[PDB]
Amino acid sequence: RLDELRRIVSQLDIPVRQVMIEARIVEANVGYDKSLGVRWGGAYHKGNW
Amino acid sequence: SGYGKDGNIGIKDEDGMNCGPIAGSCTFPTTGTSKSPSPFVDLGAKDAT
Repeated sequence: RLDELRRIVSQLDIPVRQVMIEARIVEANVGYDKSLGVRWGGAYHKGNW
Repeated sequence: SGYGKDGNIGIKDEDGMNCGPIAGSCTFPTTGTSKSPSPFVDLGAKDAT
């Protein structure tokens, strides 16, 4: 029993495997916004948009 | 008066009177007005929309 348990002991006393996990986050945001306000105002003949 | 973009000239004609024009109307047949500064300013601002 001693010997059998010793063999199991040898198998069990094994280093647990560490792993370095590197996760990369890539965010790309592209925003294009154009606004046009066109004004035609004349108070001379009262025409104003 | 309008409704989509409400407008009634008569109220702002009273505002025009506040500007100072001479308005006289003694009967429905008889009326006359002079010295009107209300149209260019009242309409120009009023009609900006």
